[PDB]
Amino acid sequence: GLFGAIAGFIEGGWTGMIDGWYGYHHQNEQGSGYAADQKSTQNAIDGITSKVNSVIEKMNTQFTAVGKEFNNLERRIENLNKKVDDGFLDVWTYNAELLVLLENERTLDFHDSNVRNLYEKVKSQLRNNAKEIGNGCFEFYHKCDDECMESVKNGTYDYPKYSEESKLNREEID
Amino acid sequence: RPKVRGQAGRMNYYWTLLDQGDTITFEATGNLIAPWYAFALNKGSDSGIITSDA
Ligand SMILES: *[C@@H]1O[C@H](CO)[C@@H](O[C@@H]2O[C@H](CO)[C@@H](O[C@@H]3O[C@H](CO)[C@@H](O)[C@H](O)[C@@H]3O)[C@H](O)[C@H]2NC(C)=O)[C@H](O)[C@H]1NC(C)=O
Repeated sequence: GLFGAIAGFIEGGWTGMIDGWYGYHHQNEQGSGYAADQKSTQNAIDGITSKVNSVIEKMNTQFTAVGKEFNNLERRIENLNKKVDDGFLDVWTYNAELLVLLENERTLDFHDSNVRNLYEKVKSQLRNNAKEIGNGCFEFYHKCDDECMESVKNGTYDYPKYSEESKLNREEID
Repeated sequence: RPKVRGQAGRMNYYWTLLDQGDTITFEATGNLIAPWYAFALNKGSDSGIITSDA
């Protein structure tokens, strides 16, 4: 089913982001953002590549298939031949169309799941000092620079370095 | 029987694959259309006939 991220609680995509599928957008003391997340997008590329190659290699190529000939006293066999060809053609066209239609919902839900998990990870490693504000943004009670940005990105945040100082600012706003 | 191509007679045509070794004998007293050339066949499958105007 729909996991709720793409065109969900997160609004439309980012045109300005180029080198990936899933990324961040940061505004510390000296810049704006648009950096991609090269870890998760590589797993997505691997999954999709394996999927397409599997769908290609399940379908065998056909060899030579040439029509046959019958005279006017072999109408019965000729109708049988036509029945066999039309039956197999209907079966294969059904299989092809149905396979593509199901595979498309599978892949769109796969991307949706990836975005939701990439959001939950960032939320989980910023437990207290964040104050999420809407459509997947956070806001750092403490002060952050480029190093803590990369520290968030990699997945190594070390929360107890900042845990006291944030607390002060939180009690300032409350 | 009625004429076709200005002829009232008819003619029937026949064919047979021999094997290596084995012989064949024609023996006739009135109507033989004898063979005058024949064909020795190779192999190599997956061919056919195409009706096209390309
Ligand atoms: C994920 O991000 C962390 C950053 O938290 C990366 O660790 C960092 O590695 C860089 C390498 O440029 C360190 O920067 C520089 O280190 C040298 C050598 O000590 C120093 O001379 C420079 O002045 C500068 O500090 C950075 O300090 C270090 N992290 C820390 C503790 O700040 C990490 O490599 C990235 N990758 C992974 C998977 O962690």
